Amino acid sequence: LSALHWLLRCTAASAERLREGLGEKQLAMCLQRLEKTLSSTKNRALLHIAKLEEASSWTAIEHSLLKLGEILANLSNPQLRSQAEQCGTLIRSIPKTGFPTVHAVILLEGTMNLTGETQSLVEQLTMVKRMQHIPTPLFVLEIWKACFVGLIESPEGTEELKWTAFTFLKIPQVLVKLKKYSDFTEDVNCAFEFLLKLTPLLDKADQRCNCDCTNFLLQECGKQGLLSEASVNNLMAKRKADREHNIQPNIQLILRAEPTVTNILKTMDADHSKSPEGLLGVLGHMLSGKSLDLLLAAAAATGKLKSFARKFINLNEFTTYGSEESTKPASVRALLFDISFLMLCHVAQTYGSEVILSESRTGAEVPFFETWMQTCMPEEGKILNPDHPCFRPDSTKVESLVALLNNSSEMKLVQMKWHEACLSISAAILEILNAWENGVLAFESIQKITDNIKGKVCSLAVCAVAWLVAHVRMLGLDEREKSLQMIRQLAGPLFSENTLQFYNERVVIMNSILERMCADVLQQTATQIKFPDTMPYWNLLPPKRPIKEVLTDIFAKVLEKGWVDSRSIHIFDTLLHMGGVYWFCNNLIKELLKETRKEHTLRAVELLYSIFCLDMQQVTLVLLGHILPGLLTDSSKWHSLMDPPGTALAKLAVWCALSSYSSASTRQKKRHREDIEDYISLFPLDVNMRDPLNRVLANLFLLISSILGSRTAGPHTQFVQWFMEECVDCLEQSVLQFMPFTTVSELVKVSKVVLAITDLSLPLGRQVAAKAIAAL
Amino acid sequence: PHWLLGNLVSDFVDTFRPTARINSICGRCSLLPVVNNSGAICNSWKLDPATLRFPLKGLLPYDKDLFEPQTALLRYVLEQPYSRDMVCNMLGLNKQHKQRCPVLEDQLVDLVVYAMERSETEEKFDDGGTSQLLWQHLSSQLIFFVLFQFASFPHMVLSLHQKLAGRGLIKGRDHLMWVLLQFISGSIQKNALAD
Amino acid sequence: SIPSVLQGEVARLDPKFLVNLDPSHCSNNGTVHLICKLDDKDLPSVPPLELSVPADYPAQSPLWIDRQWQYDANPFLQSVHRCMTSRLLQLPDKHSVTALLNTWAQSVHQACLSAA
Amino acid sequence: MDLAYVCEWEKWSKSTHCPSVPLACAWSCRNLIAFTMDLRSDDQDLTRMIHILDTEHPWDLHSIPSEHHEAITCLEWDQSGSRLLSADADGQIKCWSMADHLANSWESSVGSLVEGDPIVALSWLHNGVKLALHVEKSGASSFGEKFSRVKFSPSLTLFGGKPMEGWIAVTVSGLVTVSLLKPSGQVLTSTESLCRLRGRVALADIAFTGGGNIVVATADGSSASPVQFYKVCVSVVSEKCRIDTEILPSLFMRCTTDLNRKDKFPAITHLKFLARDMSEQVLLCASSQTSSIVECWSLRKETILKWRILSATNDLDRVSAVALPKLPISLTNTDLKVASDTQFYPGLGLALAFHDGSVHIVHRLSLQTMAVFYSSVHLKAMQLSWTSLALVGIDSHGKLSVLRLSPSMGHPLEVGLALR
Repeated sequence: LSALHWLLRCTAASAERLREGLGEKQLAMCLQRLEKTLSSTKNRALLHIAKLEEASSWTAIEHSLLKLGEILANLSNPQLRSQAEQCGTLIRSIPKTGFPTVHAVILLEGTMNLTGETQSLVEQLTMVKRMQHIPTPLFVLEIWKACFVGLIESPEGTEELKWTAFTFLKIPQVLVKLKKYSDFTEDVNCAFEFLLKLTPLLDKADQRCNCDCTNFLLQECGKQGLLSEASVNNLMAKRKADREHNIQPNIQLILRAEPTVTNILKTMDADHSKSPEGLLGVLGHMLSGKSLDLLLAAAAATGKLKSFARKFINLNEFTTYGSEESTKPASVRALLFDISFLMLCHVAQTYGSEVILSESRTGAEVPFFETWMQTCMPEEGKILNPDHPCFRPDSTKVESLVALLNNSSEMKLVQMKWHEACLSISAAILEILNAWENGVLAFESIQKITDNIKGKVCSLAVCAVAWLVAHVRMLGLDEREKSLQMIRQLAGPLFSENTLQFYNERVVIMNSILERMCADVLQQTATQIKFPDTMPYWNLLPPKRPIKEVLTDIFAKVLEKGWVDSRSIHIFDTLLHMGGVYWFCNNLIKELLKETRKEHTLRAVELLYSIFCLDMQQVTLVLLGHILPGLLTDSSKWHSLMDPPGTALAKLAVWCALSSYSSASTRQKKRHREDIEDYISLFPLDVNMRDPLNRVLANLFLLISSILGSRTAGPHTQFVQWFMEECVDCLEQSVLQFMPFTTVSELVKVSKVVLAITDLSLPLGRQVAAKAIAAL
Repeated sequence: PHWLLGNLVSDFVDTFRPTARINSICGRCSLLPVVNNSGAICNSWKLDPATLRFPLKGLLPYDKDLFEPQTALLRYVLEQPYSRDMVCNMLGLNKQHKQRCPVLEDQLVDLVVYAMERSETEEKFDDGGTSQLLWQHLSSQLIFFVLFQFASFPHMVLSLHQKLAGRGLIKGRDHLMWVLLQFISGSIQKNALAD
Repeated sequence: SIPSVLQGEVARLDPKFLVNLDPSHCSNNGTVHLICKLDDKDLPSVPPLELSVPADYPAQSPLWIDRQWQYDANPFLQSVHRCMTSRLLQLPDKHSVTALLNTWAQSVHQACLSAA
Repeated sequence: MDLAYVCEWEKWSKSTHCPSVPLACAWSCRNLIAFTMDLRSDDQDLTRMIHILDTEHPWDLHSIPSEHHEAITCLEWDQSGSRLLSADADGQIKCWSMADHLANSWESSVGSLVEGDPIVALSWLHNGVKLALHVEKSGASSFGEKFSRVKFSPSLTLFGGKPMEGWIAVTVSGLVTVSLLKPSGQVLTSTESLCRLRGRVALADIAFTGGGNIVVATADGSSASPVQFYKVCVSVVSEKCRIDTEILPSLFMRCTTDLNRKDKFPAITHLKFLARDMSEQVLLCASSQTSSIVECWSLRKETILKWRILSATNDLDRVSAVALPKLPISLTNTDLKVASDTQFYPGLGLALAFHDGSVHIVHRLSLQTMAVFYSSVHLKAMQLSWTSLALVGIDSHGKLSVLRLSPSMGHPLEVGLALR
């Protein structure tokens, strides 16, 4: 510190001699020793740890620096003045673009789990804001831009409803919890002005929402309290001025339909004071076009889908059995069973099955629909055993049921115990199929039985088609031909003239459910059943092309755009499920490592973090356990650790490590429940330490210490330097709890910041700092 | 070269490029003779019977085409009438010894599929039109080269089967069958039927 | 911790040498690292010298960590360094630590005599 | 039963900081073991070397430096012993042949490539030769009575009785690929999806049938999803390969319909036909983290064709490797009787390694344990021999051991029977 002060005084005196003179190379040499001392990382670290013990000499340092800067800036040089500016910046250094990751995280949560809790999303977004240090206006701007872009790119149908509910109901609650968990109104107002500059985005959005969606946004953020009212009014004035250059739109329907979700909960707690005709009227208004979807989108975006499912499940349990009745009352109760069943199947097929589960049932009294969905309904990753014991309840009831279906119209709907009937249809149509395969039943009687099934109550067709789909999936190719005809009659157009009530709407919902049940089996053999898009992201892969070409093409297009689409998110999910985690993560990292530009490498990493957020935990285990030790240990591989991809890769590894430590799709939940591995055996290692991530991190830090300690420094040593430096910079304070203490010594033997940050700067802490930084 | 020598040898051979450039008849790949049946073969047109390459003096770095099999010269000579002894003098065939020369066999097959292509172009605008003349000359030439076992029958037929693929070559299949009939009718009694 | 062959060598050294362990470098593991010294009225003060003794020390030769930059900036230290590399090439294989230290002291003495 | 020798690497073990990989092992008809191991010293190509060990050689191990950029999934010798197919993750099937007819110099000129897709099953095509051993005619004094050819047809006969040679591989996507080697150096490749519903194939296996049909079984590891089956028919249409697939009856697995505690054993870990050319029986191995179940199934007809279970073990340790026999016994009822009376047990055993040291030689038909060998660390790869008297095995270290199994499985026989 004193020699730096003497050097500053030498530059001041030599520059004064230069001013009096006007070869004065003394200034050139003085500045050369300034930049040669200060250019080293050792010396600037030593001055920074020298700062603490000698306070107020730094003031004299900077005042001499200011007078030096004046006397040099008056007499500029073609080379020395730039040098003096550089050294001034160095002595001050001792004590953008867009942000694609927030974009793709928001678009991922919109596409995959609308029904996820907001706290997980707030935790993930705060994480991303802390990893790469993001200002708050640009952060909220990227949230709004992602939401609007995903709304515009949404396919028409229920996905447009889910995206309108996601922007207008899920995102303000996220910003509210960000306001809690962190001067937010000024920042969100700044971000709204940032957004209101983007007139083409907002006009494309306005053409899709057929109204001023920015007006509804500003009134909604006013209601939540993100924005002050004066801000809201001048923003709406600006938007109207920029805008100047009969059916309700979906946003008004959703914003008014969320209070109807709450009030429909509170009024149908009590079965309309046990008036089932009122229930029939309200539920018939629900099955009128798009009203169910609007309620479900609002309830999903606002966290109340679970209570909605509990309410319809309890209604179903109430209408299962039969009270003592005549002809008319039972014909209302069976319709209540149909409406509750079909809406529950539609919920379970759209928003996943885990909102239907009760998650704790004290006592054995699990409802009928939960067990039926558990053991009998096809989902995406669920294939069913047709001769599971669930599909073989009795032999007694099933003969009564086939006699019931061969009697005529049910006529005996006055007491049916509909759960028993729906559980027995599988065995019933099994015996019907055996009778038709022997030949003892004609095709015309098959038509009669299918009409008796599908006519009075539509849920029977759904239960039968579920068992038929399981049974056709098990069969061979030539043996299928008969059973597919059964689906053609069960899923055919309407049987008429004996319908109870609301028949066409139940037919419409049932045709959707049967589409999503049969689609896979009718993909295996080219069979068109032609029900009436409702499956917008389904069957996305090309039929014959090897799957790495799909992966590299989608990652090339995502890099050249700069953000991840919704369709690209779905194909990336199917490839992660198909080729497995290791293949996926390895091929994406290969496609990283063949980039040569700084800009494209940083963008690729900011996208790949969000792509790996499909299953972050398993991807981190593969990344820090298999990919990185294979790149660091192989002697031929580390030429790929080139600087412009290598710094980016080290950033991605440390972001993945931190986000996995601090701590998501249904395929990934199923597959990790499938997975068996012994991480104690995989990483023998010469807190818990039976948690595999701690084991991978301990193994990786042993590898890093071994690389830093060895001879033959190459690009891999630069890699582990960068990894430790962004471990230091990215942390708040812990991933570095697993670092071996020999790394503390060795890292400044190989050079710096990993000591000057880690020490926490007590008076004794300077002594350990100055010991390590000076001694190489 | 080996990865330790590398440039040290490769550049060295590159400095022998001008000497090879001196010792090359320029345009040698595109010079063609006039086929006379007289014998007394000029030794310029002799090819290597193993690989259809020009025999080259030395180990110099010659130009890249001189290391290719000269199929153009051999097809031009086989397409000429009365080029029977000249093809033997080129490929060193001797007729005291039967050998099953393979590159001759492949060139004859490719000549047949070229005739089949050019017959499938039209063959009906001009009645003579060089097509049936080509098929007659193919009959005579291929009879001689399969008869003395310089090529062989069944490898020729099955390689011919592998070529007639993906071009749908069907308009003059009767001519190809006629040529095969010449071979079978010539030599059914000498060989087993499994040939 | 430290292999006892090295304690036997260091316990028998002449009081010219002042061998101590490096504060820097890995410790209590395979190889060990030494920073020696030289005290002798006859000999001049010289750069400290850095030694890297492998584990399984006998049956192999220790290595002298070369620091060319401090053996510049004088003619005398240059002569010390040239003569020391010469006697190092002259050494038999599988030599001790004391052979290195004694070639160092003899190199300093020759570079005193050759200079004057 | 007994341990003949244990061959270990010297100082080249202690793989550090990089986790283990699964190993391959292949015992040829000539006694040459081809196998890969996790050496992991100064390079990862030390996990991409294919070691050829002549089994009579004391320690002369050849090490082919295969140029496989990812880890070698499958090794597979010929129907003869003269070529070796090796395929890794990311495509790249290579066909190593001898150089100058030395068993120490291998070089591959021929291979296939389905880039990016990991090969998960690999097999040579069947050349139509199959013979059956009648043990009850052991004294019959003529070799035509003892060993008899069983009229099998080769997949893809070409212009004569002569089969084409080639391989068929099944990737981790739905893709299957067939490569046909000509008598000339040419090679024809074709890839085609197995079925239209493209899905994960995490485990796969290949058998052949009479009639020249390949039967390929796929599973996606979940053990609550069906083990699907496809019939593949190869043809050469106008000089190119052509693959025709057709779905067969799938099966589900018991221990999922157990209903007491069905959630256990959630991973199918090994799928194996009982022998290639025995396409009607299937051995499956479900496993949890600690325990496992093997099962045998059969296609047998009555739905005409339908997979029914034969037998299953009670509960085991976690099965780490599985070796099926190669001796083609005649398997019918009289030969089962005479091989139980005269204690001939070479063709009736599978070996099951476990995650403790033990190895169980267990019956083919009803999986009851015939013998037990305690290692005194687990076998990560096992292979029985072609006469099935010795099993080779690579451990969870560098150790490669050859065990001898007695032909009567330890039950003492009089000397005339052992002679016979």
